[PDB]
Amino acid sequence: ARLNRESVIDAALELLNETGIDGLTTRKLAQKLGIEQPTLYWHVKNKRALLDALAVEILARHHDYSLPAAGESWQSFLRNNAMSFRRALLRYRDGAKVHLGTRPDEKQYDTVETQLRFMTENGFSLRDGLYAISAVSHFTLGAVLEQQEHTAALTDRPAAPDENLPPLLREALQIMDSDDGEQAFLHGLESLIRGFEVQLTALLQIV
Amino acid sequence: ARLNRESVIDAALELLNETGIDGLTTRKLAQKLGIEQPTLYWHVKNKRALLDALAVEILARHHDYSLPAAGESWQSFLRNNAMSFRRALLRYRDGAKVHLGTRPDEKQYDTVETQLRFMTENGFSLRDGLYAISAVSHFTLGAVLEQQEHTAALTDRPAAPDENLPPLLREALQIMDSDDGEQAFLHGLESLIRGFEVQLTALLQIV
Ligand SMILES: CN(C)[C@@H]1C(O)=C(C(N)=O)C(=O)[C@@]2(O)C(O)=C3C(=O)c4c(ccc([N+](=O)[O-])c4O)C[C@H]3C[C@@H]12
Ligand SMILES: CN(C)[C@@H]1C(O)=C(C(N)=O)C(=O)[C@@]2(O)C(O)=C3C(=O)c4c(ccc([N+](=O)[O-])c4O)C[C@H]3C[C@@H]12
Ligand SMILES: [Cl-]
Ligand SMILES: [Cl-]
Ligand SMILES: [Cl-]
Ligand SMILES: [Cl-]
Ligand SMILES: [Mg+2]
Ligand SMILES: [Mg+2]
Repeated sequence: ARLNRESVIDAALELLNETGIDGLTTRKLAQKLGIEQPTLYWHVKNKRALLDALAVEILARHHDYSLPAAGESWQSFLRNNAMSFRRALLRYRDGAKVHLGTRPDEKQYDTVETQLRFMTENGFSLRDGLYAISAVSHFTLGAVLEQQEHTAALTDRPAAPDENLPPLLREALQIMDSDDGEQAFLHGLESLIRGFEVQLTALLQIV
Repeated sequence: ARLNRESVIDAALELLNETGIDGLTTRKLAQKLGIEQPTLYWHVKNKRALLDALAVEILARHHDYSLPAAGESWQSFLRNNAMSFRRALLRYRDGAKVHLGTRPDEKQYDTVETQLRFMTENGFSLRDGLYAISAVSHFTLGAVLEQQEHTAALTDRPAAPDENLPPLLREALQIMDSDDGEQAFLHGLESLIRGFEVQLTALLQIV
């Protein structure tokens, strides 16, 4: 196998789907690429470095609404950007967990700066613009993680009684398991955006 | 060491703080309790069972605003409950990650049902009541996870250039690292609540 950056990442992503984040080891990556371990080490030093790179690559490859379009409202941008962020996390097993704890990479500086400038140009303080951005990110990460892990632990865990469930909770579970969690995510997303709009609009008024 | 349920959990939580979720093994738990492994197995069958129990115990012990007070508004309850949920997750290393993927335990049925009944009594459909509840949970889990993991990976990861940072992003990072992430969480929480209020209020009106 070829051992440049692109090829290693490609093989690491494939491996992530097969084994998940817990079972993604340097050993298994060397076996996957048909090489001895000291050969891999030349290229990739440890698991952390691998994961940091994957976090950046997943967004680079699949997160395609990272910038506002010409004349787009801040409401719209946040919605579209949240939707894009969600898809990209979803495309790989444990994708959301690969993201967790990372900060913007050098490769992402210009992009993330532009998002901050863009909010402030629309009348947000840097601070409220940051909070808006952060709340969308967190809401989105949380939604995705609960479902990615729920579906993962579905193997080991018993399942669910269903018999001695109370009636609202029973119907609640049927509703969350209906779809991705997409509905609940899109509805919760709108609440979040409208609340930022009410905050911005009010200015110094008591609200 | 005594080996009942209470004692095992107590020792498992202590261990979780020392090693985190990744390094919490049955082997190390047997060494911690001064026992051989087949002795532990009698009591605790595997890691998953352990973790499921911890998830439930952390909330039982430290999540103290799980119910509305007499005559409390739905706005207030959601706020207080989110704040309580956050603290409880924060009390242990990887606490939020211990929660992830779990569903309400038998021990939590009555409590979670009451929360659903409570929203519907305030004019939510079961469905919008569920979504409100879920969005708060996800927002809260996401916020906590990003900071718990950020602080964890702070050991392995280089750090941050700081030199070639763009200016808004530079000041953004100084702002998020100012505190827990508490400020950003509490502000994002208010936006979320007000947005649910706008949705509920409007009824069948276009909004
Ligand atoms: C944070 N608040 C909103 C609630 C809560 O306080 C408790 C609790 N035990 O007190 C919880 O169990 C809670 O944190 C929690 O984890 C929940 C769930 O996991 C959950 C609920 C309802 C439905 C699903 N579901 O997936 O279908 C859930 O995963 C109830 C919510 C209620 C959540
Ligand atoms: C989801 N939207 C809102 C943004 C985004 O689309 C990108 C991106 N590269 O396109 C991201 O890098 C993003 O997902 C992301 O992970 C971010 C961060 O990790 C992040 C940001 C600003 C500040 C911090 N911080 O901790 O201080 C962050 O952790 C920018 C946001 C912008 C986030
Ligand atoms: Cl080749
Ligand atoms: Cl090569
Ligand atoms: Cl004893
Ligand atoms: Cl005993
Ligand atoms: Mg991020
Ligand atoms: Mg839960």
